[PDB]
Amino acid sequence: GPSVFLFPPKPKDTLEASRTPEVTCVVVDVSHEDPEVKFNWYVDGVEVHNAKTKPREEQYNSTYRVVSVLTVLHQDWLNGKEYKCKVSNKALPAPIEKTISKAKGQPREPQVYTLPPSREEMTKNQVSLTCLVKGFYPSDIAVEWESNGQPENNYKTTPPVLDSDGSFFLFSKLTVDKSRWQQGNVFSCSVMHEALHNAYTQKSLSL
Amino acid sequence: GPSVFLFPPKPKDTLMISRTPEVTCVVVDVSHEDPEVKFNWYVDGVEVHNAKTKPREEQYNSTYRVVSVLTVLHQDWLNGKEYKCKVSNKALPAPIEKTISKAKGQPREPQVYTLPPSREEMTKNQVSLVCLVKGFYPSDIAVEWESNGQPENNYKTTPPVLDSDGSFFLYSKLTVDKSRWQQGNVFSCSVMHEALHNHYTQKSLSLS
Amino acid sequence: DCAWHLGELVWCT
Ligand SMILES: *[C@@H]1O[C@H](CO[C@@H]2O[C@@H](C)[C@@H](O)[C@@H](O)[C@@H]2O)[C@@H](O[C@@H]2O[C@H](CO)[C@@H](O[C@@H]3O[C@H](CO[C@H]4O[C@H](CO)[C@@H](O)[C@H](O)[C@@H]4O[C@@H]4O[C@H](CO)[C@@H](O[C@@H]5O[C@H](CO)[C@H](O)[C@H](O)[C@H]5O)[C@H](O)[C@H]4NC(C)=O)[C@@H](O)[C@H](O[C@H]4O[C@H](CO)[C@@H](O)[C@H](O)[C@@H]4O)[C@@H]3O)[C@H](O)[C@H]2NC(C)=O)[C@H](O)[C@H]1NC(C)=O
Ligand SMILES: *[C@@H]1O[C@H](CO[C@@H]2O[C@@H](C)[C@@H](O)[C@@H](O)[C@@H]2O)[C@@H](O[C@@H]2O[C@H](CO)[C@@H](O[C@@H]3O[C@H](CO[C@H]4O[C@H](CO)[C@@H](O)[C@H](O)[C@@H]4O[C@@H]4O[C@H](CO)[C@@H](O[C@@H]5O[C@H](CO)[C@H](O)[C@H](O)[C@H]5O)[C@H](O)[C@H]4NC(C)=O)[C@@H](O)[C@H](O[C@H]4O[C@H](CO)[C@@H](O)[C@H](O)[C@@H]4O)[C@@H]3O)[C@H](O)[C@H]2NC(C)=O)[C@H](O)[C@H]1NC(C)=O
Repeated sequence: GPSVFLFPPKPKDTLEASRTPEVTCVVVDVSHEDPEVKFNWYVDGVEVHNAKTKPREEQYNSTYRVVSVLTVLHQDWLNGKEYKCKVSNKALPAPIEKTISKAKGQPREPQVYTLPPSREEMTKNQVSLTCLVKGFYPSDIAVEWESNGQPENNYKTTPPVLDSDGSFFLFSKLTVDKSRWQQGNVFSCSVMHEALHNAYTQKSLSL
Repeated sequence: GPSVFLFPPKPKDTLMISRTPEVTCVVVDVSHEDPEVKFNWYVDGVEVHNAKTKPREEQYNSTYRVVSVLTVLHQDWLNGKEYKCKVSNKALPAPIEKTISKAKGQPREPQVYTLPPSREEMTKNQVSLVCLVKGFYPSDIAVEWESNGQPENNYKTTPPVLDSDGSFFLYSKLTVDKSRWQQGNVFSCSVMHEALHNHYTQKSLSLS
Repeated sequence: DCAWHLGELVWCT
């Protein structure tokens, strides 16, 4: 029968007072003969009734994809509330329950260190600006770059890696034309994480 | 029924002439009633005969794990030759075939740069020495750290990330006591990759 | 030339 997957809100969504985070219960392998899915949401065991169902979607492999989306308050998610989706369907011997929440454990504030390009890199067309984000828990994080109030797009960020002290670290690499670096421009690594002051910090880097 | 999983050599074994690279055909869910597995091995379509079957291992879920191991040459693997394992078993209406090889694509030399701790990290009990490895293809690589002829084991390395030019980069971070850094000690980043001169480079790093 | 790693032979061209 059907199979259920429950997805956390996006980290940036949980971290910006302006954006709207949501938990998302996806149900795949729903048949044509019985497309009807019942959803029951619970929040720390207490049933809630404000979830909304997405448009049903044909998958063209004989199955529908049925999605229920529940909105969550920033505080609630961050405070570690547990969210439960109970899916019932006539092709299930018994209702399927899944549960998600933020990772448990003392949250820890990341230290953000920007690192200039190596001397040896200085005879290349482009150079690498590095943002070391270390010592954060949990691993939910968002990293970005800007310069002179404008967004800087040409970067890549590693996935969080578990460190020897049980916190995480990552690196983010911004690539710029050598000229832009030598000419004294300031570039910034911006980091959003729950344990930062105002869920946000910025570190700058320049020749 | 039985299932087959085929694994490449360890990057390091393909890269160090003094080691022995091998591909490994692992067959799981072998029934008690028909434990006999046949292995046929092919290198670029041509059957080779020098594989050895590892000792049978009983699995606590009432099935057997059977493994055949094929040794290979450093250059054959690095030349991108294709290795095929073929598994026959009575509980298997048709023989299962699996193929692996090195990722196809022009190999590119990694560029290796070391980066001293931020002046802002200098307040802490421990400091991060960073080794950035970029512009490498394929993604098969070894990164290690050392000082004074001895391995430094207190490091972590990121998984390889595909960069927008089609190559890969990673970072490796070694964590040392601040004092050890102040004490003038020289630390080295060792990288092994097929497209380096002699498959090896080393970059060093010290307080200035 | 030859490269070595912690005393162990890596490769020689
Ligand atoms: C019929 O087809 C469907 C659809 O498949 C697609 O179409 C077909 C025709 C083909 O072309 C396929 O190639 C297409 O995928 C099949 O449905 C698939 O079934 C799989 C299970 O059988 C299921 O696998 C599980 O996937 C998990 C990851 O799901 C992610 O990532 C995939 C791609 O990586 C993506 O396609 C999924 O949609 C899903 O994407 C996430 O969606 C959530 C919800 O939208 C996003 O989060 C929200 O984002 C919004 C803003 O957009 C907002 O911020 C919200 O706040 C937030 O909630 C999120 O961003 C998306 N992420 C990504 C990366 O895209 C795996 O993790 C999981 O593995 C785990 O579980 C297993 C245990 O059972 C373990 O093996 C494993 O270790 C893990 O623990 C599963 O493998 C596919 O997701 C599913 N695909 C889709 C599209 O639903 C169907 O199976 C098939 N049926 C038949 C009979 O053939
Ligand atoms: C009955 O039980 C058995 C055994 O169960 C084990 O014991 C029980 C008690 C539990 O703890 C289990 O978790 C244990 O596994 C079951 O067998 C399992 O079946 C799985 C599926 O049927 C299968 O999953 C597949 O694994 C691939 C990765 O396998 C790695 O990693 C896992 C864990 O990380 C490890 O368990 C495996 O052994 C294997 O490890 C590698 O072995 C190779 C070969 O030895 C190593 O390579 C060599 O290394 C040597 C030196 O060691 C030398 O360097 C050589 O040069 C080199 O060749 C390699 O280094 C090892 N790696 C690691 C990390 O250790 C997955 O990739 C794969 O996923 C893929 O396929 C899926 C689609 O089919 C996709 O989801 C996915 O995208 C991928 O494409 C599979 O998930 C398990 O491997 C297997 N376990 C074992 C031990 O074989 C059996 O299923 C069960 N039967 C029943 C009926 O219940």
